[PDB]
Amino acid sequence: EIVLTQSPGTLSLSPGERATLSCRASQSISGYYLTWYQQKPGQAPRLLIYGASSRATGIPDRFSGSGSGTDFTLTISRLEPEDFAVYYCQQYGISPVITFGGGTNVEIKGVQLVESGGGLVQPGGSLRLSCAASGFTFNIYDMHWVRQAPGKGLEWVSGLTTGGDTSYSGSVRGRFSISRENAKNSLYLQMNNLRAGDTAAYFCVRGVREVGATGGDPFYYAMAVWGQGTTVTVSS
Amino acid sequence: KSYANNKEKEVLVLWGVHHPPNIGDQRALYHTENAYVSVVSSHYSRKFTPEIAK
Amino acid sequence: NCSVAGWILGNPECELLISRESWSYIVEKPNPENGTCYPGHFADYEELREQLSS
Ligand SMILES: *[C@@H]1O[C@H](CO)[C@@H](O[C@@H]2O[C@H](CO)[C@@H](O[C@@H]3O[C@H](CO)[C@@H](O)[C@H](O)[C@@H]3O)[C@H](O)[C@H]2NC(C)=O)[C@H](O)[C@H]1NC(C)=O
Ligand SMILES: *[C@@H]1O[C@H](CO)[C@@H](O[C@@H]2O[C@H](CO)[C@@H](O)[C@H](O)[C@H]2NC(C)=O)[C@H](O)[C@H]1NC(C)=O
Repeated sequence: EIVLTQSPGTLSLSPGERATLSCRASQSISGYYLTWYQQKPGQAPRLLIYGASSRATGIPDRFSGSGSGTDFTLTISRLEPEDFAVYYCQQYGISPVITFGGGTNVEIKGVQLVESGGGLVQPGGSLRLSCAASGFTFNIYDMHWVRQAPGKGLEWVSGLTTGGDTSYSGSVRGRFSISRENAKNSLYLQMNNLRAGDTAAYFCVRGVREVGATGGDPFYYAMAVWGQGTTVTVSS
Repeated sequence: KSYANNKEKEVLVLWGVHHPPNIGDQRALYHTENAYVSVVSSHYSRKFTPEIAK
Repeated sequence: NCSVAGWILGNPECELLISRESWSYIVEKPNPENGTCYPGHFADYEELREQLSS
């Protein structure tokens, strides 16, 4: 999937002001296809916007966007110092590969998952992580493991549909390995051949209602919900 | 779309018609509350226009 | 050469033969030439034939 480019990766603006941000890619890419996030450093991500127009649950009305094809856009009606944060740009490939804009700081001038096992290993070594599920049907949704270095642009390590079509990156593939369990309500990621590129924080992530089941659960081609992540490092 | 035989043998064909239990799927997937399908042949022909039915 | 459709409907190359008022039995060939000059599904072909058995 395609290289994105946010615009800007960091900005500095005053109260009572809008804020235009433009995340655009190589090719023109169909527009119910992106979703838009925020993060307070220390906090996990939060979801805001999807498909270049439309708005998530539990909300104001100020963050609002437009744009299509090559250039997707999220604008903002009002700025506030509680919005001090890095906003992200996450798109589902048709090569089923999430791609990531590299975070966009606003500076303002004057149900759940649980991860398991983050920590140290030796470089070139071997270690496993898991996630475990709480209060839903891990049957349905398409899952994703994701990475994030501290105060950097993200990278997407892996994801998998509930039928078995994997997607990895060509660099990450083989060294990691995913495997999934619905009856147990948990996920597994056995990892080997580990170097300093993995020196970063990771997240387990729940995405897409595939086509069908009973529930009060609609779907986007955005995420559903995130986990609190955990750190992993090689060091000696 | 269509097909007709080149194989010169007889053929057996199956298809289906979606009846969601809620509408939010129907708008989200297909973007019409209208259902109209027409699966047609010379001898046989039939259409379908269903709704949500919980 | 006609079909039962060609007989009943009034296909002009099916001689109408209104004088034929009642008769012994119906004759066809197996592979009747003149079906309808403008096609269309002709439902309950069976039932009409059985009704026009006699
Ligand atoms: C009653 O039955 C006769 C015998 O089947 C019908 O005549 C035949 O109809 C076929 C239809 O395909 C004719 O072939 C076609 O010819 C035309 C040129 O006239 C051409 O455009 C088509 O592509 C096809 O080749 C066939 O020649 C014809 N033969 C004769 C001797 O008439 C007739 O049409 C039927 N009439 C009614 C009222 O049902
Ligand atoms: C029944 O169908 C045959 C077709 O085989 C018709 O035969 C044609 O007859 C005419 C003369 O009447 C010839 O000029 C044609 O060449 C014949 N065609 C063939 C294929 O043999 C026959 O006329 C038809 N009869 C009726 C009553 O419709």
